[PDB]
Amino acid sequence: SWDVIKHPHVTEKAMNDMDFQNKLQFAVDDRASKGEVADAVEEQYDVTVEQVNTQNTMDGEKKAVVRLSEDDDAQEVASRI
Amino acid sequence: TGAGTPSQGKKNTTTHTKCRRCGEKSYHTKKKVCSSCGFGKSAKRRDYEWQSKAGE
Amino acid sequence: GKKSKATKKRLAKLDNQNSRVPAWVMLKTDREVQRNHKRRHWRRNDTDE
Amino acid sequence: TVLHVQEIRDMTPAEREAELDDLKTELLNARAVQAAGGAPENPGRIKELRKAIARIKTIQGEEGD
Amino acid sequence: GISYSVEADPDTTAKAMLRERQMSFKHSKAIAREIKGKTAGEAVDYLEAVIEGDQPVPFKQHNSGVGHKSKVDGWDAGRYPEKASKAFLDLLENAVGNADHQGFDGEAMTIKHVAAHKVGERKPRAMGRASAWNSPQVDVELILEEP
RNA sequence: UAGGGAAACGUGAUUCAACCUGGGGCCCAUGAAAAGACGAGCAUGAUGUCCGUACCGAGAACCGACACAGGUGUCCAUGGC
RNA sequence: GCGCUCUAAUUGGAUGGAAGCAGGGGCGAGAGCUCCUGUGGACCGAUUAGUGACGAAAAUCCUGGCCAUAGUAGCAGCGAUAGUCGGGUGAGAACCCCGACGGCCUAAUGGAUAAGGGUUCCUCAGCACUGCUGAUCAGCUGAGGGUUAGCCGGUCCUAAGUCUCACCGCAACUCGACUGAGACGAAAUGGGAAACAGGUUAAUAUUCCUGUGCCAUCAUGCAGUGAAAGUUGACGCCCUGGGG
RNA sequence: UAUGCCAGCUGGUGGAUUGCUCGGCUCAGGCGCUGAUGAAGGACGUGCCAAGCUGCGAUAAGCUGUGGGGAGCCGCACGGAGGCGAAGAACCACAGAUUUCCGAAUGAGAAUCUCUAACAAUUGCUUCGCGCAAUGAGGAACCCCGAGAACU
Ligand SMILES: [Cl-]
Ligand SMILES: [Cl-]
Ligand SMILES: [Cl-]
Ligand SMILES: [Cl-]
Ligand SMILES: [Mg+2]
Ligand SMILES: [Mg+2]
Ligand SMILES: [Mg+2]
Ligand SMILES: [Mg+2]
Ligand SMILES: [Mg+2]
Ligand SMILES: [Mg+2]
Ligand SMILES: [Mg+2]
Ligand SMILES: [Mg+2]
Ligand SMILES: [Mg+2]
Ligand SMILES: [Mg+2]
Ligand SMILES: [Mg+2]
Ligand SMILES: [Mg+2]
Ligand SMILES: [Mg+2]
Ligand SMILES: [Mg+2]
Ligand SMILES: [Mg+2]
Ligand SMILES: [Mg+2]
Ligand SMILES: [Mg+2]
Ligand SMILES: [Mg+2]
Ligand code: NA
Ligand code: NA
Ligand code: NA
Ligand code: NA
Ligand code: NA
Ligand code: NA
Ligand code: NA
Ligand code: NA
Ligand code: NA
Ligand code: NA
Ligand code: NA
Repeated sequence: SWDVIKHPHVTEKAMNDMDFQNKLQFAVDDRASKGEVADAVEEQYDVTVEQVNTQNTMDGEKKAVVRLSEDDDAQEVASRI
Repeated sequence: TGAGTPSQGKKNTTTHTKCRRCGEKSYHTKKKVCSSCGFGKSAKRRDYEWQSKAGE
Repeated sequence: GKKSKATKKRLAKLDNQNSRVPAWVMLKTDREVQRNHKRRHWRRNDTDE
Repeated sequence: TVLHVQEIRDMTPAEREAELDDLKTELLNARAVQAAGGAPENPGRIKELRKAIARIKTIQGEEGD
Repeated sequence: GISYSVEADPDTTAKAMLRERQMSFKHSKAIAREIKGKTAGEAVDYLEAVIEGDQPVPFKQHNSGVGHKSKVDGWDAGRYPEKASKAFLDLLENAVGNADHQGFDGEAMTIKHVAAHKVGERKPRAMGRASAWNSPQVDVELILEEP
């Protein structure tokens, strides 16, 4: 079977969202809905997912911008991995 | 209005596209039929003897 | 023109196939491999579909 | 290498599922690093994490889980 | 590319070459023809005056349509090939450079031999496009000799 | 006591695109259909997934072998004299 | 009768330098044979008997390469005649950037977009290639990054019409008209539930952020048990008034 | 003696020639079906770095078992970093696991995606329930049954 999360989309812009909007960007599998992407994240990382935006990239992959609840901290999460 | 150069400029209509069945850019999206493999017309694949010399 | 998720994928692959032959391959192959016999310019060339 | 077949078979249907999810998570973090211009890598490993997972799965099949 | 067509003696002579230069081959023939027998230094002063337009290079072979220049002696047509000339100055700067690094008096050395050769075909690269027209590709040898 | 502006942070008028609503006239021409909406209240909460989205849109990003004097639809038709 | 390919039998040459090539000597009427020097660096003959995709000056012959043409034509002509002086960067500057001065475009040379293109967008590093000259510039070369929506579109509906299945025809079908059922058929520009203001990036933005607002569905609770008749969607061409 | 003619010499351009052959061409012997248990074909993925080709299929140049083989190895591909192998790897043989989407393509639609359980369609048997089955498509030519020219 296919995994929902491929890996962390790490780029300057992704950093901003992380350091500024408490947002973590991911490269996910294209058949994954927002809700699926939501769950998967709250699990592999143990947090509260507030909202998730998706975009099908010109790379053949789907990018997801995930915003964590005010409790959890994006920077603090991404730091460990 | 010449049929040449000046009439080439109106050609911005899409017809033949990548074929879901044979992978060729011969799927006529307006006809929904591949001119190469016959997808959309027949279950059997398009093929004729005249595609090669008679004794070959 | 409005594209579909499938079309968008194919284009994406095409853009990717359109990259140099990694610098190292040159050495690994004693330079017998240098040219990407599949370079496709956006203006000069035409992608299928 | 740092994992074998017999050793994978001397596990219980619950120990493999356990070992499996372990590697995946390890793999996933390996990839995460690479994605972020990772350097403290040892490429011959991210390669293994894939083969091992294959093995654990091949076995979950043979042993009936 | 070329190889020195003439034979020299290392003890009393310097060498210099230009490779695949994209510049008129016809202009080179002229310049060479023109500066042979001159002194590395005389050549430099000459070529710079040409690039200036105070001195014209006699076009004796490739002269179709070329207007007459009063400064040409014994001949009539000539021009001021500044591109080809700037390139001969490079060949000289080099020939005179090697000269001194060998305890010679470069500027005072004689141009015993200088000749241009059309080499053709630039040859595309890996990650590089192709040659537009058929710009000529020139090679040019130079042999400096002690007075 | 949103926002925006360095500041002032106007008031009246005429003619009036948009938009709104009417009356008249013509046909050997009669000027789509269906989904949907209304008809048929309120409060609190929850859900609202999937695909497109860059850029060119032309005397260099389109068709014409070309950075081609050609060709190529729509809206801005109310900026001043 | 001379020459070419390969087979056989018989018999020879070659790293103490074969074939080929360049120049040169001798023989034959000649097809041609042979030798010398240089190059080359590994194969090459003779005689006899065989074999045949076996001999070129020609076919507006084919393919490739090359010369003269020629440093010649073009890089002027278009109702859009466009630049100039300073300075910046740079190995290099008429044309890359800043300022001033002078111009060009007004339904377009401005702004937003459909189709089409497909990464051409932004950034960094490049200039061998591309750019009608040059280039430090670039749509070029390479590597990175970039497109975020309940309320913009698709999606749903039906149009001319199309396909599918059944039925029937045909020698037969990937063919063929009718009937029946189903589906498909509109992204600027048909119908249509719902979004505005400001802010924000190198690059997105009614998508992100701040503020305010609206729509649908469902759950719960209250009301109502009215509920389907009807209205709407929903309409031509010409003239005109009023509101604004 | 300019401009220049003829031949040579040195260098070049060009790629003939001679030599060489990892490819062809032809003959010969052997062998010979695949597919709803979803084929053949295609799309898209998959490598530390990976563009092409090959392989493979989300277990992705591979996983397992048996036999062979053997000190080496990580395809073409000779780099860099790293790794694997005496727990016998690489490599070969047979057998098995995995095997994305489109594709006869079969729930329905669609230019390889999408929408809310499916042998679609036509049949046979029938517990008359898709319950048990069949068909469809491919293949170098060869084969069998129909349709059937014209140049000449
Ligand atoms: Cl020339
Ligand atoms: Cl009235
Ligand atoms: Cl004779
Ligand atoms: Cl849109
Ligand atoms: Mg989106
Ligand atoms: Mg015609
Ligand atoms: Mg790219
Ligand atoms: Mg003249
Ligand atoms: Mg935009
Ligand atoms: Mg033309
Ligand atoms: Mg132009
Ligand atoms: Mg004999
Ligand atoms: Mg003749
Ligand atoms: Mg010719
Ligand atoms: Mg002339
Ligand atoms: Mg003017
Ligand atoms: Mg740009
Ligand atoms: Mg730059
Ligand atoms: Mg429809
Ligand atoms: Mg509409
Ligand atoms: Mg923009
Ligand atoms: Mg289907
Ligand atoms: Na990725
Ligand atoms: Na194009
Ligand atoms: Na002459
Ligand atoms: Na004179
Ligand atoms: Na004179
Ligand atoms: Na210019
Ligand atoms: Na066989
Ligand atoms: Na079946
Ligand atoms: Na590759
Ligand atoms: Na397999
Ligand atoms: Na049944």
